[PDB]
Amino acid sequence: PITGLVYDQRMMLHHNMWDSHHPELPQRISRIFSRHEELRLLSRCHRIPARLATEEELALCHSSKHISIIKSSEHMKPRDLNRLGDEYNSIFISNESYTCALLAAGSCFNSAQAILTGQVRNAVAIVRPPGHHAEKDTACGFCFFNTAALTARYAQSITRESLRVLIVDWDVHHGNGTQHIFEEDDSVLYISLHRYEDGAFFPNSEDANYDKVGLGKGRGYNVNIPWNGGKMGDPEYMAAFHHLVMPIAREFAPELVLVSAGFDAARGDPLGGFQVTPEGYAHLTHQLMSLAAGRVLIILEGGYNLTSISESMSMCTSMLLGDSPPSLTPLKTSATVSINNVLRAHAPFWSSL
Ligand SMILES: O=C(CCCCC[SeH])Nc1ccccc1
Ligand SMILES: [K+]
Ligand SMILES: [K+]
Ligand SMILES: [Zn+2]
Repeated sequence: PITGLVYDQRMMLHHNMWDSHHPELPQRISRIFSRHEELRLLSRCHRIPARLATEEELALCHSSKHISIIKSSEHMKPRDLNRLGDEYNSIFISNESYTCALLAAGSCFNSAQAILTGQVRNAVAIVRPPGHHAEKDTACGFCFFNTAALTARYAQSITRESLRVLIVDWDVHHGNGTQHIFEEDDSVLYISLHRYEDGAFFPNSEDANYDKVGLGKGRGYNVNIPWNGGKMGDPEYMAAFHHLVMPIAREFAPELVLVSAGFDAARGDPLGGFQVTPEGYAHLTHQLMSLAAGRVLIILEGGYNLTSISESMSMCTSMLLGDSPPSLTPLKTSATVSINNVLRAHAPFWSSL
């Protein structure tokens, strides 16, 4: 068994020139990488090369219009970069942004290809900027192209149209773009746990509520697990995996598992307010590894506490490498309510619930 790892310093070039302390920092990926070195996890992995996604690969999920406007920013003046960035919800743009978003998608394509052709069994991708908020026609929430959605489609392009792909999004924010891209799709199962607060939490839409189960052929194939009422942690996430995520994934029988692995639900995160521990992310990784013959790709998304996200993603890689999971309580009342609301809403589609 070989675990793959992809990381390219060039993805650090994406930067906010008006606010050097914006939390989507270049140092997010370099701090994670260094800790993988310090923990001797990088030497245990097979290094997968990064590459630029092609426009034809970007068109798998994104419209020509959206690609060409993000593309045009590569040659923009700072005034135009500021104006363009302000046109979106929570976006900053620099001249290198487009390039880095291409590298983040291509790095994951290469990783999914390594998994699917048997070169590695599983893989971890330390990439930025994130993508789960990116729609087919819009950039949003620090995301430009939806790296996880593109990798699902890329994976099917190099295998077959009907490849079954499970995207688990344990980023603290709802992946609105991933849900929308696959909302009418029964070949890609989307499962998102996320702080909701009746829509008061970013991305601030009721599309994230438990009653959004998909559309058309895709009904049943979108599972939203929204949290209400303050800090959640390991017990809430483990119970959601026990009653929901893992029963549904087993009935779905994914052939490939992609993890939209934001770490902004970890303690110390200012954009999450949760307390999921590094040991908890290790158990979520371990449980997902029981699916799809272990074919798991962990794609970095959010996560803004440099220490918490380096510790957390290190724990996940260690689980992929096969290390014994570490030792790891009553749920808050609203978490019980959230879980049973998802349970009742998806009972029609998943008989094992
Ligand atoms: O939280 C965000 C964006 C964070 C997205 C997580 C990307 Se994974 N933006 C905001 C907008 C208005 C007021 C307060 C915050
Ligand atoms: K999520
Ligand atoms: K779906
Ligand atoms: Zn997030």
